[PDB]
Amino acid sequence: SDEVRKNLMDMFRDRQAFSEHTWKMLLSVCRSWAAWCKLNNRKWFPAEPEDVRDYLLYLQARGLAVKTIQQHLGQLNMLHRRSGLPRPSDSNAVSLVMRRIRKENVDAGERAKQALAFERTDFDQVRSLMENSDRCQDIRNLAFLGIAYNTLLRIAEIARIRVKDISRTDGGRMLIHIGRTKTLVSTAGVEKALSLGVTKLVERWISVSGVADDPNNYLFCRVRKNGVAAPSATSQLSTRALEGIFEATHRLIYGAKDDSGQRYLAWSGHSARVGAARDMARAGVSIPEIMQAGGWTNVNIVMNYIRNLDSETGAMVRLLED
Amino acid sequence: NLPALPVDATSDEVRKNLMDMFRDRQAFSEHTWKMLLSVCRSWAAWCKLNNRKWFPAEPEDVRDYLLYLQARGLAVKTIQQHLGQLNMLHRRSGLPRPSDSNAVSLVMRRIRKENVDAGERAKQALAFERTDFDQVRSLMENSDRCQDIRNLAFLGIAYNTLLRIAEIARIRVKDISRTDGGRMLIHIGRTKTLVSTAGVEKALSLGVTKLVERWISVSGVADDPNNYLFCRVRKNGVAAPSATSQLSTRALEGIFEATHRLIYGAKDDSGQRYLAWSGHSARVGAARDMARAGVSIPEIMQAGGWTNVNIVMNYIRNLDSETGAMVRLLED
Amino acid sequence: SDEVRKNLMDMFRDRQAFSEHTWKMLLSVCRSWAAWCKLNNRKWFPAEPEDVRDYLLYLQARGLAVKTIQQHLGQLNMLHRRSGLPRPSDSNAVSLVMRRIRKENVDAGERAKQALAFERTDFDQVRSLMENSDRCQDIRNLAFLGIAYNTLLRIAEIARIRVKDISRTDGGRMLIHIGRTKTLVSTAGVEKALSLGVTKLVERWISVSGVADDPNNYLFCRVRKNGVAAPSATSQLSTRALEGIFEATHRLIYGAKDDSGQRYLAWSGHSARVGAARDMARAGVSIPEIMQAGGWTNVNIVMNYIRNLDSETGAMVRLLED
Amino acid sequence: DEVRKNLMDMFRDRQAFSEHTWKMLLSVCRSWAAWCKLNNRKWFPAEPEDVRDYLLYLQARGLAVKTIQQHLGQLNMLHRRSGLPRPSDSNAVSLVMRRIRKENVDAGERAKQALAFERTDFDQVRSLMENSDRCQDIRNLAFLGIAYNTLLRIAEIARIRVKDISRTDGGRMLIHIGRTKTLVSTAGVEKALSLGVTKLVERWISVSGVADDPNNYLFCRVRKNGVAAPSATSQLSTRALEGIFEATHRLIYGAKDDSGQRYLAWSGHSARVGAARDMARAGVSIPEIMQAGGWTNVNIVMNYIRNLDSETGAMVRLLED
DNA sequence: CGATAACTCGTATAATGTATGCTATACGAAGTTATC
DNA sequence: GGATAACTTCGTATAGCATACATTATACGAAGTTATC
DNA sequence: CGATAACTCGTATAATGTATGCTATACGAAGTTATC
DNA sequence: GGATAACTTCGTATAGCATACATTATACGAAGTTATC
Ligand SMILES: [Mg+2]
Ligand SMILES: [Mg+2]
Ligand SMILES: [Mg+2]
Ligand SMILES: [Mg+2]
Ligand SMILES: [Mg+2]
Ligand SMILES: [Mg+2]
Ligand SMILES: [Mg+2]
Ligand SMILES: [Mg+2]
Ligand SMILES: [Mg+2]
Ligand SMILES: [Mg+2]
Repeated sequence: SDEVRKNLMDMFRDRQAFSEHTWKMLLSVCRSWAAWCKLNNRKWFPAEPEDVRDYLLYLQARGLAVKTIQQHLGQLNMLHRRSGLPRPSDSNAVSLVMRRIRKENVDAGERAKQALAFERTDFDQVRSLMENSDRCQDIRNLAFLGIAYNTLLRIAEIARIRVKDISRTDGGRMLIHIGRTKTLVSTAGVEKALSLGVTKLVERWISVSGVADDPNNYLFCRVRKNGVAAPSATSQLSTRALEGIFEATHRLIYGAKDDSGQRYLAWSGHSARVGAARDMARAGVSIPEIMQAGGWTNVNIVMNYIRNLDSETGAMVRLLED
Repeated sequence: NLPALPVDATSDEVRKNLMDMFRDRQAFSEHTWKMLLSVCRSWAAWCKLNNRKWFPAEPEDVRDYLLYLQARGLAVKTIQQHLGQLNMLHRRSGLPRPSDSNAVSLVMRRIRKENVDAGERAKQALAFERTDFDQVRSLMENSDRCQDIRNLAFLGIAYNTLLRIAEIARIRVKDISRTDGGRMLIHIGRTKTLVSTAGVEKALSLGVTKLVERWISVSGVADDPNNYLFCRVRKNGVAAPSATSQLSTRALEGIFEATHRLIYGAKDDSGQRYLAWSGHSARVGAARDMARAGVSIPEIMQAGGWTNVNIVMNYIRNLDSETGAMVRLLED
Repeated sequence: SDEVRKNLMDMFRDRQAFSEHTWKMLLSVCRSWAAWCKLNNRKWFPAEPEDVRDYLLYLQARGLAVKTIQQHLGQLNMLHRRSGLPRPSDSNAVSLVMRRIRKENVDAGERAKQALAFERTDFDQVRSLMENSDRCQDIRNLAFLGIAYNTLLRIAEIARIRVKDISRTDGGRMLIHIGRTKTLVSTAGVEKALSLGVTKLVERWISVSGVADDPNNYLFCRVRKNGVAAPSATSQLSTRALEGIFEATHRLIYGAKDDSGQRYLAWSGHSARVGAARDMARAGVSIPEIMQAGGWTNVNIVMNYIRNLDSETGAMVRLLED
Repeated sequence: DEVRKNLMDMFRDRQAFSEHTWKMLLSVCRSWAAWCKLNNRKWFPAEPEDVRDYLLYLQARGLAVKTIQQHLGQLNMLHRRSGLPRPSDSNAVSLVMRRIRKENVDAGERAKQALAFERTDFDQVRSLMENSDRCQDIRNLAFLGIAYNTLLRIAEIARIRVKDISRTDGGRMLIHIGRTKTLVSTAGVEKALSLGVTKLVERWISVSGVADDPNNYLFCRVRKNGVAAPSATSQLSTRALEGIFEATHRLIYGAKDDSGQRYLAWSGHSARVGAARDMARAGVSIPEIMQAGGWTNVNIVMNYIRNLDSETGAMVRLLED
């Protein structure tokens, strides 16, 4: 149509209104779909119910995850609705097939995974293992971890911290102002406070790295093979890198990741959030305080991130034995 | 399956849509299918008896039927199910849904208000708390009957792990393992959710472990790691392991009913619900014990795989630790 | 329009889908709106936006309260929307004049009032003062005042408690189950617990009134001049009666009220609700607990019912006067 | 066509909005019409495509997301009240606004608040004016005492009159605040001054002689000589009261920076912020803090005390034990 | 110099809040089957 | 050939749990890119 | 049979959340108007 | 006469307060009612 093409360019025009990752994915999915449509001879747009149905069944067949499969379907939906046409999910065949695949895969045993926990226990060990190392890069990494566990911020969030977003409490603790997270985009943002210990781990890095010479410099920067920080206010350390710190720190204590092709074999971006949640639950922290901690507003996820004490567990075991 | 999509009535994209729905019938739980079919039956029967066309449903008839269910004394939650299944049957066949019609919406609201105003209130399982497990145990631990040994292990596990019966019935021998402490660890695979908060694994206490260990020793379920932990035990006191057939949740529910009968006698005369323990009695009782013990809410919800604080608060509302700010203020 | 009359017939057929009070006021406003329309040759339905404007000004002129005028417009709005027709408030004429009337009256000095508090201070007096009486009347009224202050339940709610709705905590405190309230109509309801002391006051009344003969009997009932209680399971004590209990208790300690003709010169139904709100406030109870106490979800009315200390006062004064 | 009729009715019931509202409406409208007649765009009815360009312009001019929101807002009010469809309902506009906000928050744009005028400050300021016979000082030292002690907002301060003052059993002053622009003024009808502040306010009431007439606004103008000019037909302007804050701040820290930054020196809300902050360190419950200053939005008070240590959170506690 | 430490891409998949629609349990009773 | 313990199936009544929706992140091996060694 | 304690009804006005639309402050600067 | 102190009046850039919406409940003085005294 014409109004359709219009609504599309209007979406593309102000494509900044959406996330970079959202577009990265709309595209990725669109190629995948286009490819399949072609190799199967189907009009990829508008997408017809039965075609999106065979297509999802196809992805299921390729052994992809339910979340993965919902993503393509999801993106196809965004493309159509946003353009003014009905959603392929607005059709019985697509909406029902999607339900079916979830149920079928779940039953066959599939289940969503989640970052391996990086809990308090681990932090201490890692700290009493790098606490000294004058190595300018060990200084950095030990601060990252400290901040990641203390604030539960997501990596992409830590990466965007500038030196100017730091302040303090009359008590001497640091306040890192976070402006944009995955769930909030406001000019009011939020303030995450660090403890006396971690605020310390961060101060040492701020000097050693000399990132503080310009308030607009991102807090964390890359350190080259000679051991020299490269402060900057244009380029922030990549999330791929922040994930690396977790992998490296994990390898530094457990060594080579058991080549099994599986994810979460070592710590990663989210390892600190799940870990931190788990540490609060055990500590008896309340539901509202655990939400403030990770910027959540629903008990769920915190619940997913839990399957606490394994061995001699607790709670009912502690209650029964006494 | 369904009553009978009228050759005339049923027509066009509805026979089409209806077909698509059976094509992907795996998109809904079998229990969901059980209730859909029950409601249609129920509605089709009312329709014949009252000379009404059962499909598509006219709003004015669905309203009459809804007031009909109310007069039968059914609960608002039940009435809601019937409307719900009728809405699904319709939406999924491409037609408007009742309750989307002004009359049906207004009558549902009226029925709900009138009913609440008549004193109708939701119920919950009679709790089977720690103090019940102890009494029940002090009595059954001395029995050699294979049945009593099995039933006492079930109770221990039910109370210790807070698992749903459907889940206990699925446990197979190989899903058990030992811990450093010498206590059992039960692993629960295959749920229904991708985010199974329940807990992949549940640890049994030392006491409960001994109880399960004794059932395994006397039933010989260990003869095959694929046997389900719980099986039948017949008239002659002989267990019957199997790896293809698990105990029916009905039977487990029977163990709670029977264990309550053993101690308190036959059930009351009214046809009241929850006059004896059922398959949720342990979960409710455990939540209450943990609360009384001071366990945190997140820690309680984690213990039983809950996700809706509203339900756990429902289970511990009558505890004194939940009386409020005014009571505190008055009693200082 | 066939549709309009069919929508109206639907509503009147299931009028019981709304509060009896909602119906009571709909009818009041309509007749009032019918009278004016006739005395001015105006079509009363569907109402014309320019006429509703006039009518709302006529009410302002009549010197009625901002809320009273909002109620009138409010019903005329409902009548129409529920008809399938647009609402008078959908017109700039009515929309703006309603903001204006409020704005004006507010400046002119009109303020929304609220019940005279019945705080712990008074309950303690009223109790020590009636606590010894053996008169059924006195015994009943003390129990009512006790529940009213302890639970913050609205009179309508209290008037509905049947003896079967009472249970006890393992500790011994009474628990009253409430099914319906101004803002909740469910089969789940909520439980309102009483203090060891108040449960006493209610126990004494139960035994002396004989309402426990039938679990279906309403907890409170009439008490004739002969001092004898007349329990019932069909008729409940009037909310007017409950109001009278507040008025009566307030005369017993302050004699007749002013000749002002003003509302709230004595305690009324809501008196305990605002009173207890205030006491909790002064005790430092948290926002979530103060809300759990009075069935609120936002903070507005709590903040409304507040004005606390005025003499030495506290807050900033205590703070300043080091 | 009928928009004229619509516009008429809006002007007919113009009392339906505050003076400050019409001000921004007219102001924003001028900015709009200007931009248009300089880009050749019918300024009204505004086409979504045009408004979009305009909004992008306000962004390029460097304004805040909040300010941009005000323009779009007033623009909407105009149309809605004229019977026309508001520009926010158009995809183009709603899309740019999402873009602008994300782009700006991402650029580091932060919302600011007044500079805290806490207790310590109220003491310093006093011990440096406490002993002074400067007719002006006496006034300004009292305005601060009240502002801090009552958490009242300047417009309110400016409206107090001797008629509205009374005495407590303890002999403290009790300012009665009436006609507050709100039907549900969940803030209070009476505020009590402390013994200390009562003294200060008294000292000003005599030296100013505003007590000569009851309708006399507690606070008045004071000429370049040291003579209070009481009145009951005109009140000290809010701008002036603001200044009193600025002035007292300059008196202690000098002048501001070149950076046209906002909130470099105390201002109207500086009292509330600090007032809120002190009560918090004391341990005053949120509701008790909220009512003390007439607050009804817990997020606001939470903003004022966010940087306090007592609000650092569960993880900090957990890491320190 | 070339070799290295230390850091853009694309497909795959987790996350984020929650009314309410789907999904369990409740439980009397009919149906089964191996044992008395 | 019964009667019966102990299930299993069934169908309807009700309690309770979890996901569709629309984006927005992370996961991670494999390439590509620089300043150092 | 009265007199009386203790209890329908109709108009008037309060109470229920809260996203966001209206309101108020911020502040440089330009007019004012009595003192210096 | 000229130069200010100390303000007003202003326009616009921003922060923050509270209300529309759709019912649902209470206020309270009167008139009506019914056992009792
Ligand atoms: Mg079923
Ligand atoms: Mg018990
Ligand atoms: Mg049994
Ligand atoms: Mg038994
Ligand atoms: Mg029992
Ligand atoms: Mg309204
Ligand atoms: Mg309608
Ligand atoms: Mg969402
Ligand atoms: Mg039998
Ligand atoms: Mg509401």
